[PDB]
Amino acid sequence: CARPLISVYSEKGESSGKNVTLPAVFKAPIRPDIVNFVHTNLRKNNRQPYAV
Amino acid sequence: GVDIRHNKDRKVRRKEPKSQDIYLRLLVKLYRFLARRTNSTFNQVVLKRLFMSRTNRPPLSLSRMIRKMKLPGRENKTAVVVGTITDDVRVQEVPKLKVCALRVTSRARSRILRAGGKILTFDQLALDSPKGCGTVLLSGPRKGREVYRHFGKAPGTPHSHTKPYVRSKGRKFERARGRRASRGYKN
Amino acid sequence: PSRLRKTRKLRGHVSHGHGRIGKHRKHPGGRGNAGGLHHHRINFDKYHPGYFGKVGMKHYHLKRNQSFCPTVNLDKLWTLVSEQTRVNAAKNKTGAAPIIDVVRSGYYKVLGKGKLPKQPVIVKAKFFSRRAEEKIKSVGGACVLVA
Amino acid sequence: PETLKKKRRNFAELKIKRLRKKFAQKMLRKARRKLIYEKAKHYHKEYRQMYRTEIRMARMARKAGNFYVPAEPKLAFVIRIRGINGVSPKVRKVLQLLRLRQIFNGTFVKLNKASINMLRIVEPYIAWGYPNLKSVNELIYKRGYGKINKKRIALTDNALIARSLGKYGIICMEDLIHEIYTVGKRFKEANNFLWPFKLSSPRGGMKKKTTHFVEGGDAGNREDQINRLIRRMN
Amino acid sequence: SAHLQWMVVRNCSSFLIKRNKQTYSTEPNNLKARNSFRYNGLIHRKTVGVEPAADGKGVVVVIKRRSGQRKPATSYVRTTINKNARATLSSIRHMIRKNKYRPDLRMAAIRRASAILRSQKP
RNA sequence: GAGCGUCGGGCCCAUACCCGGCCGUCGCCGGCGUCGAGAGUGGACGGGAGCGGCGGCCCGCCCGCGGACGCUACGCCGCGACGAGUAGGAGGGCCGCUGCGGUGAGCCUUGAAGCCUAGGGCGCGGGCCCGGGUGGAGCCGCCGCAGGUGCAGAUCUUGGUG
RNA sequence: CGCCGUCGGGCCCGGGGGGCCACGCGCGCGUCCCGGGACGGCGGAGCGAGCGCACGGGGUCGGCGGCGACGUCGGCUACCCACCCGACCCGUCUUGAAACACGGACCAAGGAGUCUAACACGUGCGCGAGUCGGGGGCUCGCACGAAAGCCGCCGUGGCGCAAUGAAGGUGAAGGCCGGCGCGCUCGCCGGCCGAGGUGGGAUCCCGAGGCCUCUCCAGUCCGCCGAGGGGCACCACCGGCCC
RNA sequence: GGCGUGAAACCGUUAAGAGGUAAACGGGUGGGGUCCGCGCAGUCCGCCCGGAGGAUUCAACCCGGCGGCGGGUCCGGCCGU
Ligand SMILES: [Mg+2]
Ligand SMILES: [Mg+2]
Ligand SMILES: [Mg+2]
Ligand SMILES: [Mg+2]
Ligand SMILES: [Mg+2]
Ligand SMILES: [Mg+2]
Ligand SMILES: [Mg+2]
Ligand SMILES: [Mg+2]
Ligand SMILES: [Mg+2]
Ligand SMILES: [Mg+2]
Ligand SMILES: [Mg+2]
Ligand SMILES: [Mg+2]
Ligand SMILES: [Mg+2]
Ligand SMILES: [Mg+2]
Ligand SMILES: [Mg+2]
Ligand SMILES: [Mg+2]
Ligand SMILES: [Mg+2]
Ligand SMILES: [Mg+2]
Ligand SMILES: [Mg+2]
Ligand SMILES: [Mg+2]
Ligand SMILES: [Mg+2]
Ligand SMILES: [Mg+2]
Ligand SMILES: [Mg+2]
Ligand SMILES: [Mg+2]
Ligand SMILES: [Mg+2]
Ligand SMILES: [Mg+2]
Ligand SMILES: [Mg+2]
Repeated sequence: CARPLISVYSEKGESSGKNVTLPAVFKAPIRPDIVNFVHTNLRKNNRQPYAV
Repeated sequence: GVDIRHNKDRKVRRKEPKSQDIYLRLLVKLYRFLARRTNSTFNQVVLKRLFMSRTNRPPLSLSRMIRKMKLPGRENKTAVVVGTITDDVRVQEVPKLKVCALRVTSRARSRILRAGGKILTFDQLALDSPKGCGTVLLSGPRKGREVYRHFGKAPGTPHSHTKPYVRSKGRKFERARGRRASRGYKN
Repeated sequence: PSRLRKTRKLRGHVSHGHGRIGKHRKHPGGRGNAGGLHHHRINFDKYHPGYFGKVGMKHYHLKRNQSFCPTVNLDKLWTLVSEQTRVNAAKNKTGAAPIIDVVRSGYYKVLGKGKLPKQPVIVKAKFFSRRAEEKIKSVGGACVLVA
Repeated sequence: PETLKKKRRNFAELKIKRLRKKFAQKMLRKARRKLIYEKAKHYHKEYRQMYRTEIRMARMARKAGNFYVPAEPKLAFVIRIRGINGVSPKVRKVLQLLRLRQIFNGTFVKLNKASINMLRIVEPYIAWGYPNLKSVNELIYKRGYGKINKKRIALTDNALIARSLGKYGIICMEDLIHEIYTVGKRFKEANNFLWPFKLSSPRGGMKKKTTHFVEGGDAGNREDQINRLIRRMN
Repeated sequence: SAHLQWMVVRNCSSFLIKRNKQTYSTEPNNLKARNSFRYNGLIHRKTVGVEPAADGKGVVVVIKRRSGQRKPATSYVRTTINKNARATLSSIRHMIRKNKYRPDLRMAAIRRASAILRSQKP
C-alpha cells in the first residue's frame, strides 16, 4: 500500500523531471502457479484440429 | 519373520500440502518454525489446517463468527479462522470484533472496516500472539457440504435420510416401488 | 494428458489391470440398464428406490409458465434495496416506511423465516404466506398486494 | 566503553553464576551417585538374607523331623521355542500378550493363577521355568534394551532409567533388578519398560523342540533347568 | 519478498544446469556455484561476488549498492584489488566482517579469492 | 552292524535366531541461534540491614582487528524397529521416444544424426555418459505443454534368411 | 517355662582384631544413652586450586616397519577357456505345467484401454449468496490473430439460494419477566434478548499454590500449575418449526 | 547406374580358444587374451614457522581523494500511516 515513484526517461537513456507514481498492479501478488495454469489452457485455444 | 500382526504402519495424515501456492508455502515455512519451538498447542492446530485441503476448510459465514464471539467472556479475544470468511446479509448488527483469516471476501472486508474492526493474517498474527495467546480458533461446517447428506447406510433401507441420486426431482422419478406402500413395499 | 494416466503405468503388465481369472471381455452383465427387475434388483432397489412404476395424474402440455413464482424469505427481504433506506427508516422519524417491492427484483411469493428488522415496512407482492404476514404485522408494518 | 567495562567488573559476578550453575549439577549427581552405592549395599545384604532364609528355614525343619516346603515361586522366565507359520488361533493371541512375537525372544512373566492358564494354552510353543538371581543379573546387564517412546534403546546408563522409569523410586539399574527379581508392587511397569530379550540360538543344541520336557524333549515347564538353558542362549 | 523471489526462481530459472549431478547456479553474482538460497545473488539486497580481472591480473569484487533498488545500472558498485596474495586476502576479510554487509558467506568469498589468484598467477 | 531298539558325549548346516556392515521403506524427531559472542529446567533492580572475600590504615574485551563445513526448507541431520508376494491398487523416476512454447550469448562440415564396437565407466534398475571406427548435415540439455509413445508372444500382419 | 537359629531388629548395653562412598575441635539447636555420640536445621564450620597424570571411560590409531623398472605392475567388463556346486523352456489357461496341454523355425519394422458426451466422488485454482460468457456484439482490416481484450439497461438463462403433495395448493423462531379466565386434557394479553438443551469436546482464559545466595522490604518476570470458566468442528440424544 | 547411411537373421574366409554325458545359463574363483591406466621399488598436495639467497613495496600513522555500509533526534525537507 506504499507506492514509490518511477522516473520517465528521455530518448537518450536520461532522466526527465517528470515522475510517475508506480501504479498498484506492480504491488499485486506474484503467482507463477496461476500463470502456469492459465498459460497451459490459453495456449490450447490456438490450435487447429489437425488431420483425421 | 516377526509379526503375526498386520501392517497398518504408514499413517495417512497429510504432511506437505498438495497445493503449490507460493504464499501458502511461505505461511507453512513460518508456521512449521513455530509449532516445534514454542511448547504451544495452538500452533500445532493451525499448522495442521494450513496443510489441509479445500473441502476440509469450509468457509465461515459471517454470522457464525459473530455468534461465536459474543458468547460470554470472549468479547476481548481475537478470532482466528483458517480458511475464507464470507459475508452474511441475513444480519444487521456488525460489532468491532477482530478477525484473522486467509482471504476475507471483498464485501466482508468493507463491513468489517465500516464497523471499525481490525483484520489480520498469519504474517501479522504471528507477531502479536505467537503462542496464540488470547485467540479463539473457529472452523466452518465441515459436514455442512451439500454432499454429506448423501452418505448413510444405504439410500433405501430404513429410509436412512439419504437424498438419492436422480437426474431431476419431480413426479415420475423414483417414487413408486419403495417410496410408498400401495405400490409394493414401503422400504 | 496421456502422460499422467494409469495406462502408461500398466504397460509391461500382462492383463493391463483387469484380471487374469475373470477376463474383462465385452459387456458381461448386459448393456446399460439391462435386467433391472430381474438380476440387478439388489442394485436398483437399495440404491435407486422407486425406479419402477407409476404414481400420479398425467398433465398434458405442461408449461413451466403458469407456475412461475420465485420465492423470498424475510432474511433476504432487506437486500433488494440499498441499505441507505433502512438507516433512514431507523432515523426516529415516524411510521414512515420504505415501500419495498419484491416484484421488481423478480420475487413473487414472500415466504417467511423469523427475525425481521424492527423498523416498519410496506411490502408489495403478488403472493404472501401467513407466517410471514404474521411477521410484518409484528413490526407494525403493512402488507400490500399488487395484482 | 565505560558501560561495558562496568560489566567486566560485573563479569566476575557473572562467572560466579557460571561457577554456581555447574556446581549444583556436580553435587546433585555426586550425592545421587552416593545413593546408588548404598542401595546396592542394602540389596546385597538383602539377597543374602532371602537366600539364606530358605536354607535356614529348611534346616530347622529337617532337624525336628518335619518337611519344609517353599513358596511356589512367583516369577517365571519364558522363552519361545517354535516358530510362526502354522499357529492356532487361540495361541496366536496369547503369545502376542507375552511379547513373544518372533522366535527365541523372551520376557519375564509374573506368575499368578490368571497367568498359569495362559501357559497351558501355549504349552508347545514356550520353554519356561523359575530363574535364578544370577540369570536375571546377566539379562538386564547384557541384554538390557528398553523402550521409551517406541525405539528400544540399549540401557548403557542410569539416566535412562531415572527419567523413563523412576516415577516410583527405581532410578538406577540395581533397583530395576530388585523389582524384577522380588516381584513387588511395581513389577508391571518395570516389565513393560523392558523390550523383549532378543536372545541367541542355544549353544549346545536343543532336544527335539516339540515334546514336553517331561518326555525328555525340550518344550514346557522345567522349574530350575531354565538356568541351564539361559546360559546357552545369552 | 526475497523469499518470494526464491520460491519462484529456485527451480525454472534460466542458467540453471541439471546434468549428471547437482544443480548449479551459474549466476552472474555468486561465490559458490550452488543453486541455493544463501549462495544466490539476484535475490538478496546485500550480495557479495568476486570475479576475474579482464585487465589480466587481480581480483575484482562486486557488491550491491543497497541505496537504489530496481535500478540495475547503478545498483552495482565494483572495485578491483591487485595485491600480494596476502593483503588481498585480508582486505576482502575487512570489507565483509568489519561491516554488517553479509557476515554470512565470509569464507566462500575468500576461497574463490583464494582460488582465482592461483589460476591467475602462473 | 553301515539292520532293528533303548541311549550318552561330540560334530555337521537353512536366507531362521544373536552381533556387525549397507540400502530402502515406516514411525518418532531435530537445526532459519551462520550466535566467535550466543550460553535461559527461573532471570532484573534502588533502596533498610549483612557477612564469605576482593583494597583496613577498624572507610569500590581486544600483544594479536581473528575462528573451518552447513540450510535446493521439496535442503540436510539424528535415533529406532522393519523388509516375501500372484490377482490388484497407489507413489516416486536427473528412465526412454516423438512434437510444441520457453531457456541454455548450448552444440556442430575443425564433422550433427544414426550404426558398430575383446575400449574406459556410472546407476539396484529403467537407461545413460565417455573413447575408437564408419558415415556426411543437422541435433540435444534443463522448466513447462501434448501424445497414434516403450514388445518375445496374438495358428500376429507384411518383409527377409536358414 | 525354657530350647534351636553364620536368625533378623544398623537395636541398645557395660568394659575389655578385621573393616566402613567416615573426618571441627573450638562446645550448642532439639531428641536420645548414663557428658559423648547421631543428626532435620545452624551454634561447629567441608580453611577450592583443579593444578597435574593414568585411563577396560560416549564404535582404532601408529608420532610403526618393510619388499620390486625399462616387459614387467594393477584392473574391470555383454572376450574365450578350464573346473567345483547349483541348475527342466518361456507366455498361457489352471486345484495344479518341464509336461505325453496349447502357441512359439529365426531376425527387423508395424502392433492392443483411446477420444466425445454424461454422472459421481477426490483434488488444485478463482469468486462467494451468489457464480457463469459457454451464445452474441465492440475492437481497424495488420504475420503469429481460428488468438487475445471489452460489454453488465447483453445475467435471457443455466446450476444454487426452499421445501412437500398424485393434485388444487400451502411453504420453515423460539427463549426470558408479568396479566386475563375453575390458570384445567386450557388458550390468550404486554415488555425484553432473539436459533434451544444435555453429555462428550482440540484450542483459548481465569488460576489457588509454591519454585530462584544473608536478610527484610517492593513491583516485572519465566516455567510448573490444583481446580474452575466461556466452549469450535463433529457425533450420540431431547425439544421446536414447515408440508 | 534400385548408385546416401547399409544394422540383425544367415553365410564366407582369417585370428584365438575349446571339445565325450545336446547346447546354453546362475554362483565362485582361476587360466589366457585384450586394450586401458600408471611408470614401472623413482611418486603426495598445498598451509605455517624456525633457517639459507636476489628483488619489490607496505602495514602503522597521518594528510590527498573517491565510493560504500552502519545510527538518533525526525534531525534538513518529502512521502508514509
Ligand atoms: Mg525380519
Ligand atoms: Mg500383475
Ligand atoms: Mg483395475
Ligand atoms: Mg470364473
Ligand atoms: Mg473382469
Ligand atoms: Mg429405464
Ligand atoms: Mg510347521
Ligand atoms: Mg559346538
Ligand atoms: Mg536334533
Ligand atoms: Mg515387497
Ligand atoms: Mg537428451
Ligand atoms: Mg537422450
Ligand atoms: Mg503422432
Ligand atoms: Mg498404439
Ligand atoms: Mg508377454
Ligand atoms: Mg506367432
Ligand atoms: Mg525353409
Ligand atoms: Mg508353463
Ligand atoms: Mg494335443
Ligand atoms: Mg507348448
Ligand atoms: Mg507349434
Ligand atoms: Mg515396435
Ligand atoms: Mg470439484
Ligand atoms: Mg438471469
Ligand atoms: Mg549408398
Ligand atoms: Mg554413403
Ligand atoms: Mg547431399
